[PDB]
Amino acid sequence: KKRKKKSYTTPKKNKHKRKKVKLAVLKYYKVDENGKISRLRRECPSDECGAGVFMASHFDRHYCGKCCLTYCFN
RNA sequence: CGGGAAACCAAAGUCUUUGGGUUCCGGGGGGAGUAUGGUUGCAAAGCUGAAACUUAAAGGAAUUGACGGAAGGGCACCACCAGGAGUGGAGCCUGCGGCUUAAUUUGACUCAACACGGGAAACCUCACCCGGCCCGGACACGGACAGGAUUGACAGAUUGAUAGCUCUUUCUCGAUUCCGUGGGUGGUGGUGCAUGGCCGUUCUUAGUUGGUGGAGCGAUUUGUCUGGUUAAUUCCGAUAACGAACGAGACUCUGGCAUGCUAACUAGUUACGCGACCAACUUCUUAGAGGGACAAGUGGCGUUCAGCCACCCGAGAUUGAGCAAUAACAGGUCUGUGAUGCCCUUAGAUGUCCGGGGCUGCACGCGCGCUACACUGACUGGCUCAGCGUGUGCCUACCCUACGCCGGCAGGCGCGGGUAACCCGUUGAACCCCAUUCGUGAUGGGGAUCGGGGAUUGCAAUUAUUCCCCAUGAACGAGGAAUUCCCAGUAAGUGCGGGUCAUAAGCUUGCGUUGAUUAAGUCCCUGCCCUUUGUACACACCGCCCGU
Repeated sequence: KKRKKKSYTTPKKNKHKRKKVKLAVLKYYKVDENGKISRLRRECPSDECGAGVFMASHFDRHYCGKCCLTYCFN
C-alpha cells in the first residue's frame, strides 16, 4: 500500500478567465454613425431559431452549439 | 475442655481473668554467618562475629482458579485406532502475503485470517493505479458587483478517449460562485483499546446460581455427593442439607408408516360407453383436526433401583437439523445502518462518465479449490425416470420459456403460454446402461496442448461470456516430509437449482441420482469434562525463576 503519488505533472493550475470586454468594439460595430446602420453578419435563413438569432464568426463552421450549421454548396 | 493465623496441638492447654522455677535464644528482608579481630585444628575447616550499603516488602497458614512430562473415572472422527475410504500430486483459479517501475492493491497475525467481508477486481464498488475535472463552509476575518466562468468542437493535438485541458473561441444556465484553517447539509475519513447491536469462540461439552439452614475469624465451603447408571449435574440412591432457578431433556421443523379419515374438470377409474367381434362422498400426487414407539412384550445381566444387552413383533427400537446457561474475549465488525461518542489529513471529494494498467505472470512463498484404477469405464437411443426450487413496474430501462430460416440440434428474426400444482414441465444439445469392446492389458479403455462448421449476440473478454466432431498419443492402471474430512442412504462419484447475475461459477447454499470398503472401540497422539493431589503460578506454564 502506497499513495497515488499524483504529483509528477501540473503541480499548480491557474483558473482560465475569458477577458470578455464590456464595450461593443470587437463583437459589433456600426461604421456609419447614423440612425440606420449596416449589419456585419449574414442573414440566417433557418426557421428553426428566433427572428433575432445572430451568428458569430470563426475561421469556418460558425459555432453556436444549437445547430452546428456549416455553409456548404452541396 | 482449652488454645492457635490456621495447619493443627491433651499440649503447642491451664494467657489482657496476663507472675510455679530456671537456662539458651529471636526483633522486616538482603548484604551475611560475609569482612575483620581473637581462638581451636596438620589441613579441611570449627567457635565467637560486624558494618557501609540496599530494599517495601520478604515470609507463614489456608482459599479459589490455572497449570502439572501427577493419579482415578469418563468423552470427541474439528482425536486416534494391526481399521479404513476419499486425500494437496492425472484432466474448469481464486483468496492474500513472500515477491522490478502504473503488478502483487483495505479489514482479518493458529484453531477463532487466507472464493472470508455473502468481496465473481475492466468500469459506478480500485486506495498498489502511467493520468483529471466539474470543488465546501449555520461562523469566526480578509480580496468587492449587470461579469469575478459550467460537465459542453471532429480536421496542427491531448498522452489511449467526439473530454474546450489544446499557452486556442472572447460561441454558451447566466450574480450562480472562488482562495487561505474546522466544526458543517459529511467523509466506505480515524479510533471495534470509547461504544451499541449483531455475530464468532472459549465450549458441544454438562455446566451454572440464589434463598434459608449447617461449617469456617475469614477468603470460602455444603447444597452441586461415596457408588451404580445415562448422551447428559440423566436418573437411582446416598445424605447438614431443604426447597428452588437456568442449562440438558421436553420443545419446533424435518424424514420414515397407514386393506384408516377429510376431497380435488391440473394425478384416478366399473357390463341401457363410443372413435374399435377380421355425476366411484376420494384412496397412488397434494395436505389436515388425528393415529403410531413407550425400552412397550419376552429372555438374560443389575443392594433385582436407575438402567444395559439381545430377540420377536414392527414402517420405524441411542433415529437430520433448528433453538440453546451469568462470568469470559480489550475476538470481528465504526467498510451494513442521522446506530453512535471527536483528537484530525487533503482539493489528487476515496462523488459521476460503453471511458481507462495491473492482479488472467510462471525459478511456485503459502491457503480453499477444478479429478476414479476394467468386461465395473463408456455409444445401441431398443421400455413409462428425479428434484429442491426460480420465473415479467413504488423503484424499473433488466423474467422463465413452447416452430421455422437450416450446415447436424441452444440458435441473429416472426411466433404464443405462464404473476404460475394451470406455461416452461409428466423439468427440451444428461441414467448408466447398451448387436461400435479390451482374451490379458498401452488396444478400441478414461484425453497434453492446440486448427475449421454456424458462434446464443456481452463495445472490450485477449488486459475472467459463448458447442461436439478428425481419434494429433500425455510418469497412460493406490502417491517427499507433513496432514484434512468422514460411521448409511456417511464417504466418494454425478449432474441440477438458488445467491451473486447480463440465462455471468472454477465459489457457496440446497437438491436429488449411483452408492458405499472399514469401525460399534480406545485414551496412545490432540483435546474436553464430573474428582483427588502438588505448586515458589494468579499478566495464571507463552508462568515463575537460577547462574561469572
